[PDB]
Amino acid sequence: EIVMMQSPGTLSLSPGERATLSCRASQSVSSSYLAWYQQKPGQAPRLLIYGASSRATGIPDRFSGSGSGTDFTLTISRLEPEDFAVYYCQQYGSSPETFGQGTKVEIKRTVAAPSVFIFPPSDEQLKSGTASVVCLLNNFYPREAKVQWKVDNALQSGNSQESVTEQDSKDSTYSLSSTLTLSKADYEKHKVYACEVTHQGLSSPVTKSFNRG
Amino acid sequence: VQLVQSGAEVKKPGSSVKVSCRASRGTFSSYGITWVRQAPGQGLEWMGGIIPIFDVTNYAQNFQGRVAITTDAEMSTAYMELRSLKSEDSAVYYCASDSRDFSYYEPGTSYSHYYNIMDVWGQGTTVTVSSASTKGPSVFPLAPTAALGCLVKDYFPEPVTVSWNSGALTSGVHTFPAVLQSSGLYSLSSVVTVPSSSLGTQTYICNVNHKPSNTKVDKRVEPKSC
Amino acid sequence: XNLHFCQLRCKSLGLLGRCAXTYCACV
Amino acid sequence: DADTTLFCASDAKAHETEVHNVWATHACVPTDPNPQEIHLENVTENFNMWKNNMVEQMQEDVISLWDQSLQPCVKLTGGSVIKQACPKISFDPIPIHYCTPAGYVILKCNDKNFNGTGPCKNVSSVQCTHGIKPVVSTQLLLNGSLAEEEIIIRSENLTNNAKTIIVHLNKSVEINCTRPSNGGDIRKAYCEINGTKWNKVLKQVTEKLKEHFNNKTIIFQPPSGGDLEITMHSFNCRGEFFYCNTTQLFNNTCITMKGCNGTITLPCKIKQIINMWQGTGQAMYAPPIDGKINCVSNITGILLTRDGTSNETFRPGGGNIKDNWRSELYKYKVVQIE
Ligand SMILES: *[C@@H]1O[C@H](CO)[C@@H](O)[C@H](O)[C@H]1NC(C)=O
Ligand SMILES: *[C@@H]1O[C@H](CO)[C@@H](O)[C@H](O)[C@H]1NC(C)=O
Ligand SMILES: *[C@@H]1O[C@H](CO)[C@@H](O)[C@H](O)[C@H]1NC(C)=O
Ligand SMILES: *[C@@H]1O[C@H](CO)[C@@H](O)[C@H](O)[C@H]1NC(C)=O
Ligand SMILES: *[C@@H]1O[C@H](CO)[C@@H](O)[C@H](O)[C@H]1NC(C)=O
Ligand SMILES: *[C@@H]1O[C@H](CO)[C@@H](O)[C@H](O)[C@H]1NC(C)=O
Ligand SMILES: *[C@@H]1O[C@H](CO)[C@@H](O)[C@H](O)[C@H]1NC(C)=O
Ligand SMILES: *[C@@H]1O[C@H](CO)[C@@H](O)[C@H](O)[C@H]1NC(C)=O
Ligand SMILES: *[C@@H]1O[C@H](CO)[C@@H](O)[C@H](O)[C@H]1NC(C)=O
Repeated sequence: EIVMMQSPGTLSLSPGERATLSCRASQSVSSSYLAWYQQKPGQAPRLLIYGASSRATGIPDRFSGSGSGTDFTLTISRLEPEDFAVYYCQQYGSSPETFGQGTKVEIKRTVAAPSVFIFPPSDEQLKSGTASVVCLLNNFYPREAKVQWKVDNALQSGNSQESVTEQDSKDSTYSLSSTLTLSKADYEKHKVYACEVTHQGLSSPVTKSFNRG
Repeated sequence: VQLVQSGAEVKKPGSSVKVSCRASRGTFSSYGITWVRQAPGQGLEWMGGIIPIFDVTNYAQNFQGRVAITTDAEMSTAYMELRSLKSEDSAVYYCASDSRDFSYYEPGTSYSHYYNIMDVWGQGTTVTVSSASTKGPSVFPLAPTAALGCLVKDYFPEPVTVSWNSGALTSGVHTFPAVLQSSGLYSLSSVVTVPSSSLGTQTYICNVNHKPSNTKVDKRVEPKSC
Repeated sequence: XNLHFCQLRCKSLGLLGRCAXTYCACV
Repeated sequence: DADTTLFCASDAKAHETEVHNVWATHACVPTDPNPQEIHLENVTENFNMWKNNMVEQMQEDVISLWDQSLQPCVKLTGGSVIKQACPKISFDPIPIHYCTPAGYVILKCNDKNFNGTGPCKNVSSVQCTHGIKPVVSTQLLLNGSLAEEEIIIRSENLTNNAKTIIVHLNKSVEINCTRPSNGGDIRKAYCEINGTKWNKVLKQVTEKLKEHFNNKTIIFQPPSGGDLEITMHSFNCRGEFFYCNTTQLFNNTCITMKGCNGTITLPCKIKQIINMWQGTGQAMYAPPIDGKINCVSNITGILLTRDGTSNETFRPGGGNIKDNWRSELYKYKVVQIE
């Protein structure tokens, strides 16, 4: 098959500026057969470019597509608020018609710090099966941020689930929430609970905590 | 002209699903169809497609031997059967055909591009392969500028719709995506920030709504702790 | 026609392949 | 008798963008003014519609008309997959006369019931011929000329079942094929044929085929399978390729008094991926244009094949486009005065 490595994974720009995405092919492609897609996380993808250079039906003129052989490029003259999304390239000359990995056109804004809060389990919840500790990271740019839960200075591994919001439309920042899953016989026998955030907008690691009760 | 998908189907491990793709007008005669999927939090994944100039139908090595693309007699509706389902096949299945089909003649565009260009896309057939059944969610409050939220836990299937104080609080509201758990159920948390001086005059309620299991919970989140 | 393919086709139906000019015929 | 350069003899206008006129100018030339037709006295000339090089001259020549004006977007010969241009064209065949050069004249069989191979009594001699519309089609022969006394059966070798049999009718039956406007698959079209007129002709044909097969039985079945071009009525209607299902035309059910009579509407479709009648290969064209597409043709012939005790089953055939021209050049022949 033909591996299609796009670059980069995330393209941080502000509206009005020029965006240039690159789709490189592991082997050569029949230059006349490469297509570009766009998926705004929420609906279905759609065509922007076919044949490496031919625009799809009804796409604005700001979308320029070019390239040949193994070196392809999707060019945007000026970004608009309806263009910050994921972009894909596809060779469809010699099957299998493989896809790329993706490229997120992100809003640059500036660097911001995580508004971090922690939540102890509900009194309504502990009456039932489990305890669930929650750690809220709010209004922070950029995208990458890591969390490691700790209980009594123990490095908990394999007990959490995470999820992030799509870029806030108004403020262009994210929000993250990890959740530690504990049975109550493992929650009442300890005491200290703390989530640890490590971000570049922070000069050093940050911690919020509580004691049981 | 747009393509009509099959409905969202919940299947069991070891079963076989067949997605439909009906076209409103015309046929798939000249450029054909192509099937694509997207796993949760992943990229696109080429399945197969009909190429009617060569009279061939091909798939990939990940899906060959257990994936078959068919059509009607006049190629107005095409199908995709996936024998032997697995949690790895839990994804959204798409459908793409060419717009140069029907439409008319464009002065205008190139018709010596015989490969399907895939510009008319489907609605999306969300397919969930699980061994679990319809369970109602539990709404536990995340009690405490200040930050508060509701915690929707253990439900099946997606989706649930959370909205605060009867659609009157949307400023700073974050509705997080669901996370499939070890149990096989779903959960998500809806949170929001407020002014700290409001935790003592304004009551905040979240209404969780799950329609598979006719559930409606308007929880009241309140502060105070030790 | 392409006779080889013509004959290849008409045996799908269980018939023999005949060139009818530049086209394929089955009996 | 001889075999010479029989030049294309036109009747075209040097200012029409219609493709049959923009090709006659280059290959054909003006027609003979007052064409000769003196009745040869006490003459017996042997003809063979299956050997007259006028067929070869035309087939080799009509190919040029399609290469010049009907370029497909993509050609798919063996191996190479060539591409070029697809300009939509104005298409309506115009007649082509085949005059002979000096030293040779055309003998024209004026018999009414001559079948194609043998002697003609009323032999005349002419310079040009009557106009020949270069209509490429299968199963049914369109916009030709009718027989003059009875329906005539023409076959190079009746026993050789693989040979196509030509039926020349003595009364026409119009066929009106139309791709309607918004009144919706733009690739979908239909043809109307008068059932009353047609079945009366089929009955006459059914009665005629008895005389050639020892007064036995007749059955008209649909083709077995294979390429659509021969299993369906294929023809070009104003730059558009039509394929029409003729199951209702060859229906043994309607050759006593039953539910015939009514109009016969054939489900047709417009193919872009068609098989080439030039040679081996397939081509691809563009989707149709806006508006109405109309073709009121005249079924002047039928191309039939045989399967070959009693019953004799027939099938709508064709395919060999040489036999299309043999339905119009059967009454002509080239000799030599020097
Ligand atoms: C055509 O007429 C000739 C007359 O000499 C006859 O021998 C021949 O069998 C006829 N062929 C057909 C097909 O009727
Ligand atoms: C010979 O054919 C011509 C065709 O126009 C016809 O008018 C003429 O009557 C025929 N000859 C005889 C002697 O009948
Ligand atoms: C056509 O020829 C057939 C014999 O083949 C005859 O029965 C019929 O009357 C003729 N009709 C006309 C209009 O010449
Ligand atoms: C017609 O074909 C048969 C074999 O099917 C052959 O024997 C015969 O010679 C052919 N007819 C003529 C006139 O050659
Ligand atoms: C042929 O059919 C079309 C569409 O039904 C119609 O407009 C036209 O008048 C018809 N022509 C004749 C001669 O009946
Ligand atoms: C078909 O032809 C018959 C006789 O030729 C005629 O009576 C009838 O009116 C025709 N049908 C139509 C629809 O005109
Ligand atoms: C013609 O119509 C009949 C109706 O039963 C159908 O079975 C057949 O497939 C059609 N022919 C073609 C070539 O599709
Ligand atoms: C044959 O004729 C009958 C009688 O009208 C009709 O119902 C049927 O549809 C026809 N079938 C075909 C294949 O033409
Ligand atoms: C037959 O002749 C009519 C009248 O000139 C024309 O409109 C029609 O296009 C022709 N049909 C074909 C198939 O050439």
